[PDB]
Amino acid sequence: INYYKDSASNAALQLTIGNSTITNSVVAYGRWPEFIRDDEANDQPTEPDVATCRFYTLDTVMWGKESKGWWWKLPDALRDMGLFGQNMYYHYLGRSGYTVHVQCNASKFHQGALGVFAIPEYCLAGDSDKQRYTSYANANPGEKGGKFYSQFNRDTAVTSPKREFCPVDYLLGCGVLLGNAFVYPHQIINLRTNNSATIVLPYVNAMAIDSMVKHNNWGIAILPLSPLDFAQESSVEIPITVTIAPMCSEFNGLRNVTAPKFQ
Amino acid sequence: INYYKDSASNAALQLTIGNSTITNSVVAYGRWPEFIRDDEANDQPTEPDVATCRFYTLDTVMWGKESKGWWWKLPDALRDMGLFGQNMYYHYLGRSGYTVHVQCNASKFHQGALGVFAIPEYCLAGDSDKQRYTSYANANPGEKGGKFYSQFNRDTAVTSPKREFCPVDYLLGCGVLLGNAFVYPHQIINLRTNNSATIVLPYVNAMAIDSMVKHNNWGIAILPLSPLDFAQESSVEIPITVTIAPMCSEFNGLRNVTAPKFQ
Amino acid sequence: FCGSMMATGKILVAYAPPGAQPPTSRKEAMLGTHVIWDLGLQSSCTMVVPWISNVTYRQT
Repeated sequence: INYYKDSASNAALQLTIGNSTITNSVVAYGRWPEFIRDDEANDQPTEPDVATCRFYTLDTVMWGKESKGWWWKLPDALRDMGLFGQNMYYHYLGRSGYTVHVQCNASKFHQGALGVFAIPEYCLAGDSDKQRYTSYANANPGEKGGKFYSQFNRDTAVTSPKREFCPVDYLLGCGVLLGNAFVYPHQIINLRTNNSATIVLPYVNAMAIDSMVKHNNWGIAILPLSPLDFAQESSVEIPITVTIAPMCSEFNGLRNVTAPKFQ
Repeated sequence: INYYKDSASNAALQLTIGNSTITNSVVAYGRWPEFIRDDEANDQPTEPDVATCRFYTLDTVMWGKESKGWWWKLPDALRDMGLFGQNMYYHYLGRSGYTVHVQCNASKFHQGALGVFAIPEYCLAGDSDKQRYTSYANANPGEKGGKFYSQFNRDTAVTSPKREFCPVDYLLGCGVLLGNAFVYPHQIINLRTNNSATIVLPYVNAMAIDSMVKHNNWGIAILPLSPLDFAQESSVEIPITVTIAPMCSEFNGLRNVTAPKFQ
Repeated sequence: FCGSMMATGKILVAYAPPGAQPPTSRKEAMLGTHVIWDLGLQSSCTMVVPWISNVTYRQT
């Protein structure tokens, strides 16, 4: 029998989106993106349908024998993509899901394997003795993204510290073994079987809607699980491309435009 | 009896919009703004609801004894107003109606009268012997607008012609007597009775949807019908303010952004 | 595409409505109506340009 009143006291193929078309997919946590429901809110939202929910292509990168990996942050990577960025900077609160498509083509005589991982609340480690001293500009590279490293290079500057991340490939840049990174939503591109990967990411956060400028909801990490090789050539390089499509995006809190200082 | 097959041969208070609020109105041609109907079109349109349909306030002007009038062009005046301008420049085709509110307050000891006229396809005359030689930059001043004159000042420059309009107050800048300008939708602000004017303009054009950059659908003309005076003071000046709210706006033809060269 | 069966690649074909500067880079082109074509899987690609115009008819 419970005595106290409070409960706490109780003892215990082609995909077309908007005006864009790309020619199996993985759905994160088995949850498709959806709009906010009437039983959860905090004014009239602004919900663009086709002016923002479309595929945007990022800058192509090059994969060689010495490449260690790449990473991007969302919605940071799309801050300068058409009207999506304008709505992001003109509103205090934003929400959206994503569709990520990774393209990399090779021949039958090439070999290699890429692992793509989608990580919620992807926090990276610094490059100095000081803790949590990374700057906003360095933590939001944009569409260019960042790269991984095979060793921890401590910053020796004392007058003008860099205040940058120092990810480590085999620690996933956060102090966890890479082998377990498959616990996150993931895809594998093996050159002998396939040449592309697709993932669908719903909106994940402790709040229904949150600011897009000061908080990044998703991180994308691409790492070479097996080194690239071709016949018996000494040097090999192939392009890797990334495309991202926002889905079911909502904005609220219209006011003057935000102008962050990126360097 | 008709012989030929072809028919041609046949013988013959507070108003709230979006996040804006203003505290009788005139509806042009008795037609409220409305969206395009399914029985008239030419892709998926983009129809912002609250991010663009709201009141924007232009720069205040000053009315004195020697003032002759002012004029503005729409949608030209709103080309740099929030997301409305971004959608205008990111789309090939646009459509919208307008709500115009003119504010001017004075005392009981002042006297004067302002006439506000909304003109469809408002074409102005040049200032040179050459015909239709006005430049794009001079024909689209923006939110600053233009002013009227009491006489025609021919441009004497032969090397670097100005290529500007020369409106005449009593000819309405188009060769028609001002007295008949009341045939257009109009309002009168008399300082002894009222202090504000409101007009609602639907979309008017020979086509259902048309480009907003190279064509202006409406013109607004404000002229002093009676001179301003106050007691027996030699100089009198009072402010006049204009606010405009887009209504039922549609856009189509998404592509890269247009960047017109304004000087 | 009339290459060899061992050739692979990807192409982007874009249409841009009038009004802005003609595209000169992939970043500008992708903002329009674009299709991505995979040579290896398909040797032929088709893109439909839909009708979008202010006037009901265009001059020839």
